[PDB]
Amino acid sequence: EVRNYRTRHIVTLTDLLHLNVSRHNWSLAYKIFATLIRSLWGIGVEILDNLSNGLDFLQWMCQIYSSKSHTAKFAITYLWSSLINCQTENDLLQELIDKISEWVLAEVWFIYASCHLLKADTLSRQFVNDNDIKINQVIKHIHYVRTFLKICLDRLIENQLKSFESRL
Amino acid sequence: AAAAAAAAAAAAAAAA
Amino acid sequence: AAAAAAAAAAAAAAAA
Amino acid sequence: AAAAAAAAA
Amino acid sequence: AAAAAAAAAA
Amino acid sequence: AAAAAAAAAA
Amino acid sequence: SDVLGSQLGVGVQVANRLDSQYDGTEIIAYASLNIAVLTRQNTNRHNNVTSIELHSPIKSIKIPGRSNLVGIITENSFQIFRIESSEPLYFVEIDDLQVVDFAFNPDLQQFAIIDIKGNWSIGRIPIDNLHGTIFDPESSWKRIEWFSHFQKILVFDRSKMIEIDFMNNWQTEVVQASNIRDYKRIDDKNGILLTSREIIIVGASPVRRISWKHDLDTTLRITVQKVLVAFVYSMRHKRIYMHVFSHEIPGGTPTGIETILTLDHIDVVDFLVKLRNSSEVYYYALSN
Amino acid sequence: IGHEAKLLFLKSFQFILKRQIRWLITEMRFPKEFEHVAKIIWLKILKTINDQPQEELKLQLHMTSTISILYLASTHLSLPVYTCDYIKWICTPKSWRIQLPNYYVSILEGSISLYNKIALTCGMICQGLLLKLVMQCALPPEFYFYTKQVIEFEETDIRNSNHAELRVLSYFMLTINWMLMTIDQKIARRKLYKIFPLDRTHQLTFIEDLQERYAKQTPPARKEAIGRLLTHIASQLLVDFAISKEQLKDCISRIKNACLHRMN
Amino acid sequence: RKVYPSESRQRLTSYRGKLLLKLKWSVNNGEENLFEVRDCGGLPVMLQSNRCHL
Repeated sequence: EVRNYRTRHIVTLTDLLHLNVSRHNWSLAYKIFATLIRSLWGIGVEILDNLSNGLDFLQWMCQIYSSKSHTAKFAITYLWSSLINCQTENDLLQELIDKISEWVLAEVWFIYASCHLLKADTLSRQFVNDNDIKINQVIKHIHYVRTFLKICLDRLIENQLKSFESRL
Repeated sequence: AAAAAAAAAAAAAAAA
Repeated sequence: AAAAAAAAAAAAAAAA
Repeated sequence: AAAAAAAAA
Repeated sequence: AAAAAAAAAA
Repeated sequence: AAAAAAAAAA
Repeated sequence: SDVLGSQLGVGVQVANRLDSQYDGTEIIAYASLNIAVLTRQNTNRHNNVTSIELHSPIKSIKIPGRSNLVGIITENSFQIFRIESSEPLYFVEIDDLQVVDFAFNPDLQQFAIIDIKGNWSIGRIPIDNLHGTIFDPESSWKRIEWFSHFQKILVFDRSKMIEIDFMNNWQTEVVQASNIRDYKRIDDKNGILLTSREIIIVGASPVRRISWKHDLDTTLRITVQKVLVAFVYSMRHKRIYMHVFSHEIPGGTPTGIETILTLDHIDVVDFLVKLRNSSEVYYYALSN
Repeated sequence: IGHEAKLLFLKSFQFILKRQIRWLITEMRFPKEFEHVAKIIWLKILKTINDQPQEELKLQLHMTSTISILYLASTHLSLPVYTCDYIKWICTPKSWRIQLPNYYVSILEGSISLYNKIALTCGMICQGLLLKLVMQCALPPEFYFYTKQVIEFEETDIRNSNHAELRVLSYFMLTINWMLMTIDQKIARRKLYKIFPLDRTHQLTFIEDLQERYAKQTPPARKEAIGRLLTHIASQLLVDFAISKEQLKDCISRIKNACLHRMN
Repeated sequence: RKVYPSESRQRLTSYRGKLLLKLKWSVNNGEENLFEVRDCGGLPVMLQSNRCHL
C-alpha cells in the first residue's frame, strides 16, 4: 500500500503547496517548496514572481533540462518573461531567440518579431529629439522597421509600426 | 492514511 | 504494582 | 489541579 | 482546565 | 518530558 | 401544451450530463470519457460533429454565457474548452477525486464545482486558481444552482441542502430523511425545487413547502424553465415530468425507454434535452 | 551474499537494525542495563529460528520484529511504554553485502521503526497507563481511581484473543462512558547538475518544516453530550495508538458482555 | 551547451558545427507533403564567423 511516513508526507506537502498558492505564503512557499524538492515547477516559477526576496533564474534552469528530442511547454513561457522583464543588454536576448528558432524549425518567430519592435519604439523617440541630426539613426530605424515587417509577413501591428516611423 | 494521521498527531504533540 | 500505587497519586488527586 | 500537583512533584 | 493540562504536557 | 523524568527516576 | 420528440442522439454511452447551445443548434452529451457534440440543425445527422475526450464518466458540462467556452467535470481535473474557430483551453486540477456538478457565475468569472468530498470549490477562470471552498456537507455535493439575485448559492448533497452567501459562509440548511440528487432555483425567485423520490418545492426563507409525488424512483435531475413558470424533473423510473411553478400541477409527462439521468432546457424554453440509461439523448420540442 | 550467502547478508542487516535500538535508546537516557537485556533476547530467538536445520530462513515486517523485542524488553524491565508509544518514536557505515542482497530480503530488512499486524506479531512471540489516559481524559483522579477499581474487579469477576492492553483500554472506555535560511532554487540546480554527472533518504529537517507549517495555520442534552465525548475519544484513541476502529469496538463489546454475565 | 573554439584546440578534435537539413516529401503530384527536420551531419565552422560564438 502507501508508504509509511514518506508517501503520506509527500501527498500532504503537495496539498499544503496548493494551499500556499491559493493564499500567498511567501514563507510557506519557500519552506514548502524546499520540502517538496525531496516534470512540473510552474508553482515554483509562480512563487518566485508572486513573492520576491529577481524571479528570472529558476525558469531558465527548468527550460534548460530535457531539451534533446504543441512545441515545448517549459520554454514558450521563458521567452515571454524576458521581453516583459526588459520592458542588461537586449540584443543578446534577440540572439538567443534566433538560436532557439534555428534549433527548432505560437511559433517563437512571432515573439522574436515582437521583441525587435520594442527596440524600434525606443529608437523612434530618441531619434525624434533635437538634443538636430539628418542621417544615422533615421536610416538605422528605417532598416529595423523593414526587418520587423519581413518577419511578421512570413493589421494592428503594422499600423503601429507606421505611426512609430512617422514620429521618429 | 493512517500513517498520515499519526504524523499529524505527532506534529500536534510537538507543537503542544 | 508500584505504578498502581503511584497512580500518593490518589491522595494528590483528592486534594486537587 | 491534579496536573499542577504532578508538576510540583 | 483542559487548556492548562495541555500546556503542562508540552 | 514528564515521562522521561519518571524513567530517569526509576 | 405537450412535448414532441424531434431527435435522438446515439451517444452509445449512459448520458450523465447534457447541455444545449445558445439560438442553440448543437447539443452536447456527456458519456463515458467523452463529450459528444451534435448539430441538431441538421435533421439526417446520425453522428456527432465533434468529440472531446475529457476523462472517465462525465458528470457535468456547462457552457459559459456567451457560449464560447465549455467546462467539463468528472474526475480530478476539470477541462475547459474553447469552442471558437474546440480544443482544450485549460485544465483545473483539484484534490477531490470527482466532481458531481458545476455552476457558472452570472459574470462568467467563477466556476463552482461540486466535489465528492462534499466541498464546494470556487475557481477563478481567467488564474485557474481555487479562490475559496465552502465545506459543510459531510458527503458528496450532488447538485447546485444560483439564486436569481446571484447573491446566494444553493447546493444539495447526500441528505442535506445548504444555502451559501457569495461572500462566504452558509446561511441555512435543510435536513431530509433522503439523499438529494438534484435541485433548481426558480428564476423568478422564492422557490427551490429539490429532487429526491419526492420532489419538494421549498419556499425560500417560508416554512411551507409543496411536495409532489409523480416518481415511482429517485429523481435524478431537475431544471426550471427560464420563463420559472414551470420546471421538469427526471427519474430513475424512466419518466420526465413537467410541472407548474410552485404548487407542481402536472403539465405533461413523457415516458422514456430507460432511466432519465440528466436534462437541460434551451435558453427560449423551446427545447428540452434528456439523457438516458439507454445510452442516448432525446431532444424534445416544447409546444405552446 | 549468495544463496546461503544471501541469507547471511540479510541477517547482518537485521543485526545493524538492532544498532538502531542502540542509537535510539542511548539518545533516550534509559538504563544501559537495557543493552544487556536487549543482547540476551536477540540471541535466544534468532538462533532458534536458525536452529531448525538450514530450512527456509525467515521474513518479517522486519521493522516490527525488532520493535516487538524492544517493547518486550520494556515489559520485563518495568519501563512504562505502550505499543502506541513505540509508534511515536518511529516517526522521529553499511556493508556491501547489503547492496548485494536478495531483492526480497533486502526489502524486508528495509528501514524505519495495516492496524491489525503490529498487535498480532507481539502476541505471537496499570500504573504506567494512568498518566497518559488521565491526561487525555482530563480527569483529576476521580476517573482514574474508579477505572482502576473496575478493571481489578473485572479481572477478579473475570469477565475477562486480544492482549491485556487491549482489554484494559477497552474497559477504561466502558467505565468512562458511563460515569454516574533557505537554499533556494540554487539547490535544485546543483542537484540536477550532479545527476547529469554520476551520483551516489529522509532527515529531520522534514519534521521541523511540518511542525512550523502546522503552527502557522498549517495542518437528553447531558446524556447526548456525554455520548458524543466518549465517541470522540474512541476515534482519537485509535489514531494515537496507531491502531483501528474495527479492532477496538469489537473488543470493547466483548468485554462489556463478559462483565454483564459475571454480574448477573 | 555552448562550446568555445578554444576547447577544440586542447581536445585535438574538429570544431564541427551542427547542420540542420529539412526535406520536402511530395508524392502523387504533391497532394500531401511532409517536412522533416533532420541532422545533416557535422561540418567544420570557420572561427570568428557568423556561425561561431566569437
